Amino acid sequence: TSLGRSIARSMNRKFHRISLGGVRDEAEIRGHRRTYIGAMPGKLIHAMKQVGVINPVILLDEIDKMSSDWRG
Amino acid sequence: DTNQREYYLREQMKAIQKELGGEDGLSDLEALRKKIEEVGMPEAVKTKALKELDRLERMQQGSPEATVARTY
Amino acid sequence: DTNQREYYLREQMKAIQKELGGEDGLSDLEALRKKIEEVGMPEAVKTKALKELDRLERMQQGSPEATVARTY
Amino acid sequence: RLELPVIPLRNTVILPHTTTPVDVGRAKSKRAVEEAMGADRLIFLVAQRDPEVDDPAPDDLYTWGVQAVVKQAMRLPDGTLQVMVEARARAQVTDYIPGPYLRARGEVFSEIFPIDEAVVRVLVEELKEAFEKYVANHKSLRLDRYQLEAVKGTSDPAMLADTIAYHATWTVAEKQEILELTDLEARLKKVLGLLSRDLERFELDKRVAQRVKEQM
Amino acid sequence: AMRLPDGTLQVMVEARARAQVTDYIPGPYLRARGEVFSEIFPIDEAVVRVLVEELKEAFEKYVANHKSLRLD
Repeated sequence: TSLGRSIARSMNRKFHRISLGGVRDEAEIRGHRRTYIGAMPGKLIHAMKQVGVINPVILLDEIDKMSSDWRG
Repeated sequence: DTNQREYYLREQMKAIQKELGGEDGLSDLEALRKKIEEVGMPEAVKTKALKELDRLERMQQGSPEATVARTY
Repeated sequence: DTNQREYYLREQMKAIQKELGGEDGLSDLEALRKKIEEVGMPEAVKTKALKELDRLERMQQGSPEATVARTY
Repeated sequence: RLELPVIPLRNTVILPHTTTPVDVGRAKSKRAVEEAMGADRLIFLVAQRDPEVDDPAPDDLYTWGVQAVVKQAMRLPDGTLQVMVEARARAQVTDYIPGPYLRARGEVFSEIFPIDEAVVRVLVEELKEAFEKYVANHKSLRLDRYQLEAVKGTSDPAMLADTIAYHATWTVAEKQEILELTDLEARLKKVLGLLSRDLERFELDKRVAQRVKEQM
Repeated sequence: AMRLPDGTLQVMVEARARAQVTDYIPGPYLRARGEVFSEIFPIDEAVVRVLVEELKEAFEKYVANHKSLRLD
């Protein structure tokens, strides 16, 4: 995970890290519909708003620890 | 005369407020309309956004449906 | 002097805003607006908090939407 | 110099150089009031500050003040005592005690030299016309005008400005902040800006009255 | 002159016509020859005359925003 920030500093891109360890909610990737009360988009659209550029470097960290079979 | 004074005062209030938001470019819905054609964006998404803004401009403000559409 | 004229205007809105239906308090949303510019805080999260405050300010209170945006 | 008892007031501040009958109706300043009118025609003055004290503390008075040599021998015996103030300069305190009595040693309260008379006379004409458009809206905000339109050309322009200045019913704050200086040009032109902003806010309320009428 | 104890021990003179210094003997201290007395006049007064006329009509323009010392 040091190479993520080193590569993004090297190519003069923006950078944003999403930590996926232990996440087991499907609505963290997508969102909820805007019918529900506190609904808002997922992590990806949120990261793209934080970066502000169509072209970032996203580090999806520890992708083999995505838990399954609780809600989905 | 208490009720008439209370109504009169409410209109004093909203009179200063439309002074404090009566500029040609002040209507934040006008500013939102300009921001829609400034940024981006693809054509179908732009059509959907303009229909959603036209639906928003007819509602009464502060109602919950207007809040859902404005944050979208 | 232009700000003086403006702040008088909204002093008058203070007067009628108070007396138009009784005074709940110094307007605890204004207490939040004071407290946001006291504690800390980093610049990006201060921008996010002020946008969230202005969103809470123009919706009708007692909404189930508003009781989430106040607790946040 | 010259330690003598000071005369404090409540909120309606009275001024140097300013011919004013002042019904001082206090409760626990009358010791200094009686001794000062019986003490060879000399009075010092400040007012006090908000939520105030009847018993005049050393937590009351303010910074620059006024040598007010007394112009009339007239006590009205009901507790509401009347006096004339008419000064020559301003004043301050050096030594003191929690009063009454209110002791005020003084110092050389350094004045300024007036040299300009040309931008001053343009300011005299602008300031008289600015008061004449001031008082018009401030008739409605309670002012009369025959006690000033007689003395339009007082040889001191600053005393004409004092006579305007007690009759310009703005705050405690501007009265003391402009009471607490040593000039006439920059001081009284910012006074003129106060006159203009008051007229412009009154006309702004005229615009909003039109807005309410039409929307109803 | 006038000798004061506050570090000021002055002198008072009056000038007629300036000069140069020929060749020094450098100091502290100094002894220095000067050349001749110079109060040299304009020759063919038209150029300096137009300069006087413009400098006068612009000293009318100069002094108006130079009244800040409160001079009559």
